[PDB]
Amino acid sequence: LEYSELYPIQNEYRMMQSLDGMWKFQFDPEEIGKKSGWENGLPAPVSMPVPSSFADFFTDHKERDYCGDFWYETEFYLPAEWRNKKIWLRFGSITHRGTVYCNGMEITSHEGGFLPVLADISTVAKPGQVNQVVVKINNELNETSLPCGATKILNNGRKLAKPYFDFFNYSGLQRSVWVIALPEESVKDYSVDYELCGTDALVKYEVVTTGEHPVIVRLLDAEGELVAETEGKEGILQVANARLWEVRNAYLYQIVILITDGNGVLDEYREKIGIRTVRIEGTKILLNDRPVYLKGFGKHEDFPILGRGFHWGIVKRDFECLKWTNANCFRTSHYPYAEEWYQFADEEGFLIIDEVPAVGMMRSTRNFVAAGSGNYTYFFEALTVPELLKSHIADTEEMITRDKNHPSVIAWSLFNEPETITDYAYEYFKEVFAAAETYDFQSRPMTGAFEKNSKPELCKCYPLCDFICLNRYYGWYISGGPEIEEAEELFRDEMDRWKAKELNVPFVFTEFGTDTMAGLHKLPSIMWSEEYQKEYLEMNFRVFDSYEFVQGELAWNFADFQTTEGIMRVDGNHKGVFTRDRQPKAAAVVFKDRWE
Amino acid sequence: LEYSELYPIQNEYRMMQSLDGMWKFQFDPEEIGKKSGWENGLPAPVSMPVPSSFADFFTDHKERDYCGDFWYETEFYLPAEWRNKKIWLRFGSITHRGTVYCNGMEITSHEGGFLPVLADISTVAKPGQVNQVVVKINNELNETSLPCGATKILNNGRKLAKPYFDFFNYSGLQRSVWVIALPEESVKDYSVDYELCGTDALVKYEVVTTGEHPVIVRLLDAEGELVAETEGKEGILQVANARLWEVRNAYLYQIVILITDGNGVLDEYREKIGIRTVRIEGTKILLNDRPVYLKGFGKHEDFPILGRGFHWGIVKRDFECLKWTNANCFRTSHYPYAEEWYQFADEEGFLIIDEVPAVGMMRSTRNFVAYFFEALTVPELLKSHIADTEEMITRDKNHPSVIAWSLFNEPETITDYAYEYFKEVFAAAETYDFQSRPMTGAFEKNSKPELCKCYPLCDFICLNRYYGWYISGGPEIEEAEELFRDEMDRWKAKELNVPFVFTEFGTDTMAGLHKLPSIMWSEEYQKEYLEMNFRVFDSYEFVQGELAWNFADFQTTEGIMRVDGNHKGVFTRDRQPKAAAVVFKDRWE
Ligand SMILES: O=C(O)[C@H]1CNC[C@@H](O)[C@@H]1O
Ligand SMILES: O=C(O)[C@H]1CNC[C@@H](O)[C@@H]1O
Repeated sequence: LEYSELYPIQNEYRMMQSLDGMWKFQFDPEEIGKKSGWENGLPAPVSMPVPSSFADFFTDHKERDYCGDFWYETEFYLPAEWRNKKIWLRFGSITHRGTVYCNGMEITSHEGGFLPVLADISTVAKPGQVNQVVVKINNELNETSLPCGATKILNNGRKLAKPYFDFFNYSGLQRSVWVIALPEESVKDYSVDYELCGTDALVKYEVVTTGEHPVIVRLLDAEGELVAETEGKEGILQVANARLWEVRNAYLYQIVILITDGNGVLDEYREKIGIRTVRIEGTKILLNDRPVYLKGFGKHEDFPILGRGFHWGIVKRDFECLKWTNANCFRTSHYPYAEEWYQFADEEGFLIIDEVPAVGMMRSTRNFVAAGSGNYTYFFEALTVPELLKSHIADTEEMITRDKNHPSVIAWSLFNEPETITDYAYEYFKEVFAAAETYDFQSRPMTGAFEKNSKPELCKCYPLCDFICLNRYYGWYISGGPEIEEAEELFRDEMDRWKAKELNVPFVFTEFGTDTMAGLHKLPSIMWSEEYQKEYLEMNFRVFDSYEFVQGELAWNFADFQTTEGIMRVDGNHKGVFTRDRQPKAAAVVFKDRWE
Repeated sequence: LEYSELYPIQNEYRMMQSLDGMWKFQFDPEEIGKKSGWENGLPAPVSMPVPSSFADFFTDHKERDYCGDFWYETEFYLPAEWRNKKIWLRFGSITHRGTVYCNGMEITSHEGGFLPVLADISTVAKPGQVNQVVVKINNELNETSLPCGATKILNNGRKLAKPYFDFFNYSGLQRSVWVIALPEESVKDYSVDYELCGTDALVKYEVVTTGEHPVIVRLLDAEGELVAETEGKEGILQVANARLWEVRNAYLYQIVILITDGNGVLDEYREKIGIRTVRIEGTKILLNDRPVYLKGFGKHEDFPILGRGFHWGIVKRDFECLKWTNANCFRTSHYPYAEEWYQFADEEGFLIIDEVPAVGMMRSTRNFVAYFFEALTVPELLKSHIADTEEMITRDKNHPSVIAWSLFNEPETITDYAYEYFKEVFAAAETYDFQSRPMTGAFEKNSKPELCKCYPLCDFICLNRYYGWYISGGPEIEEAEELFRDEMDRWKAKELNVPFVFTEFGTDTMAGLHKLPSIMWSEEYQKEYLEMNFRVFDSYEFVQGELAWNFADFQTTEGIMRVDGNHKGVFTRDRQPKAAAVVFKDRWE
């Protein structure tokens, strides 16, 4: 990467100033902004909170559902004392793609809506003056970038996003924005990897800087005491009597990376890390050499009004709920979350399966969204797939570079419900997995979540995985309700087929659930009732517990969340175990009791 | 005040750095923190978001309902360049009262949970180093500070807040926290007042600085062009062809206040202001010399999970909803809101009645929960009330949106004791408001026209009435209407020649509860109740505003009369319209 993914810090060498607040915002349905000079200021803006998704503020459909180009603008005073620094705009994300301007000048563009965008404004920044940032953003969906979908043009020319995925197309500036100042020679990246040696541990590391001066690396314990120190851009820190980062029992050291010229220090980067190992051994997931059974949820970045907008309050409530259920794990379904989620998981000892936004790659869904009105003959995969692969690999590189040093991150999920039953899909995913392994200094477990279409007899992609994640809805989409006994039979039949393959890898259920409307009670239960959610879960548990190789269960979903409206979604997806405002349905206690 | 209320800005002379984020937090049930060195760091903290109310994060009752002392801590790196600036911690608020420590040193304490707390850390700050802030906060309720209530001790020593007010006792660090740097000689306060002269306007001003150097004041238009400039700490800016700030049609100038040393500038303060006048003339409320009828709501700072935690997203959605209803006004029931609400109202052309947290001043409700103004604690309560009033007015006076001060909500007013008490509050408010804009308060039904001693203090009279809810509801709604008209006929007979505004009326309404014929609590009854109230309002010429209770469902103390908070919202807590929202939209159009 031609920029650093490192989270920004404030110290003697590095400065940061938040640009969060009310920005100026303007929709550009006619796509006239750039030729009209909007990069120098929006002509008729409204106010827009940052961070937030824009959609749910408005009271009219066309603004909520807006699809196309739209622009953000703000101004900030740059301290004069930042003069002799490399000055960057850092967006937590720009959803889905955008071009950043500063003081009227084009700085950078980015594709991918869920990872940081770094824009080097050093050459146009005006220290000791007010500066301007303008961002052109686009939220259309296509088949050459993630997540996948289509864009429909309505009779009036109005665009409408048509996802191939089951979540609302929230977009905008959904995460915090900073302007930061770095030393001219700085720490750009580092990687740690761990080895356990009895009571001791080794922290292997690499550091990438933007210069040639010597590097010193120190490790401090949770009290700030020096426990190890070495020199060089590559090395090993030896930690006596190491306090390991444990599941639901975190311990964090602080790594301190210094660039020196002998006379003094040029840069200092510090970050909390946790000494822990993760590996797959047969059907076991080993954390610090001991098996762990994953218990938790797929989540979303989703909350009323804010949409995917980041807020520490959502983090705090969600973790309190997670702990109350006795969970130990979540998957970042279906995109990398704001960095703060991982920082907090590190502190709380939660395990994370970190997922790239490779969702929407199922052919039947694509075809369905094309058949709506209307198309049944024209598709061009041969042309788009190579471009999609490039985008997928780029997002993977960005995710892993951003997240690798979190002790919480124990696995990469490289897809959710793609086509996997052709040799072509194998060749596609082989490249993604190869890239992931190359970018991950730890070479930690890699996986993806498979839809039921990936039958054990047909799937060509599970051998790429270190463990296999299954999304299954036996008792919801398949043989629901009065047919639930048949659902259980079908589920056991499938798992018997997996069993007979004797793959000797762990299986984790990454999704299972039922839409459940809080307050819908029925005796006997019906699909959509709270009681049916409980019974469905009990049936699933009986199945899970029948197979030795099943080593985790992440329910879909932690909480009800927003989707595109339609005949199958009653104000979003109601498969939450909690409501959207984070309160438990009856099924939450079922998990609490089982996971205790 | 021995600190500035001015909103922090970043320029050549002034710096600011946000301390928002995850803070360290610890409950102190045994009240031993200050005995045990907690001001130097909390011994066993958990993480707590700031800004937010703490209560709704937790999954256990005792943490949610915690009442007593509790502590916050964070660390921040102070840029070396801030050396020899006056360095302050600025808390948007500390709810309800607290003591601020920095680097282990006690800095200041504050009583009052809804206005800024400024702590001068100049003498203990360590530029170019990590610094520490620790805050001891207390959220108990008493009868000597606002808002009023009691604190109960359960047989195991556990405290429980017992409000005399109908909102949940949210507390903590509910607004953003900044550390800021100011010049040694700085602009501490300023005030503007307006006069309309045909197509022109005068902006009268006063500036208070911390030194003796000359001051220059400039006024820029919305494009940044200079339209007026004058010298002196007191003066008049003459604006040719002034673009007035109008209801639902704002225009904002920027005032620029410079302290000069002859060849250089020592400080610069800038803020957006709007040229507008407000006055009460007979039974009319005049905005820029034209009558305006107030249409809108009482609100709260209240949202799921965050509690009273400030977020611009809540502001944006709420204003979009307000505009969709064709409202023009809200009251900051029952405490000053985060400053950002007023900044936004200024931009959107909304009118605000700014209310100090003088709620819970009732003897009935006090006596039940636990002669209010006859209690020996009263002299102390008065001091607290006046202090909060001074702070509110000093903070908010320069917002064009703020057109009135509400100095109480539902106190006792029917004795001479109450009159003497409020006379002092109103006199103080008048001294603090450079504009002398209208002062009022919201009266409960117990303040009968024959008995109330306090309405004469008010420039206009605000009534909270629940004829058709607490009085003769449901099958008795026709009786309710008669009783309402009887009361209003009694007010009319006084011939006071002042405007009346209804600052509350509403019905608890469960979203989705439908009934034909309607019942109390149904969406249909909310509509019928409102229609009845409108008929009454429209029968009296002197009624010049209606602010419904409430904009949105909001959190209260648990109890047999509150079904997950107060459901008198016209919108749900997540800001979606009940059937009644359309009724307001159509009427207010
Ligand atoms: O249909 C569902 O509820 C789920 C199916 N698997 C993918 C999820 O994104 C989706 O939400
Ligand atoms: O009872 C009610 O609904 C209201 C009565 N007047 C005061 C409000 O705070 C309260 O919420």
